[PDB]
Amino acid sequence: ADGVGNASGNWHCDSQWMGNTVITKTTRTWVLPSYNNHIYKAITSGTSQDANVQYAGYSTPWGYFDFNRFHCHFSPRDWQRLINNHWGIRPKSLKFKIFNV
Amino acid sequence: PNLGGFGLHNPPPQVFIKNTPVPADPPVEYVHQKWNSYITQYSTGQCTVEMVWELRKENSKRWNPEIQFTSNFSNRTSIMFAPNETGGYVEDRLIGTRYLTQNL
Repeated sequence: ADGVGNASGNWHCDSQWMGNTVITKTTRTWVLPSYNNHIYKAITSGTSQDANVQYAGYSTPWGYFDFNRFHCHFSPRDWQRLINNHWGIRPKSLKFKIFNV
Repeated sequence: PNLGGFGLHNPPPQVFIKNTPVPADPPVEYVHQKWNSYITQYSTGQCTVEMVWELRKENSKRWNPEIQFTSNFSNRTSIMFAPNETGGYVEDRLIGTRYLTQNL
């Protein structure tokens, strides 16, 4: 696909307002460690006897991306253009990239 | 213009309107005089003004929110920019156009 000395993507942050739609683009730099040191761990609440706080599950070596807050996608100024001029908003489509690894 | 607005070499034309004089009863025997006798007239109607305005869209990369004109009048005995209890229209606040910002 690409070598050592070529960038595999470009930086994109903008908001586009066209008609009844707005398109937000945002780019971040991310850091991923190696979690658990490449193993799965069975995790619980331990010796806790309180039923309310008990849990059982697994931690994984994997990480993940969470963009699920609005201020990820909107500058404060864009949020202003949204809320002053419009009666409604809903999400339509989503595109996600990882590059320059 | 010093008062503000748009200076125009060719401003919108003046629209003039009069009630056509309706003369009163003339004398049966002709007399040579200026005619001062009229029936009292007045007129009323409706007029529509339709103006087209060209706009420049705000285009700005500013990150933080800007200043907006808003209603901060709070609690009132009548709505601001509306009629009052006796029907008088009330605009007590001057409103300019300069809220959005731009670099020099």
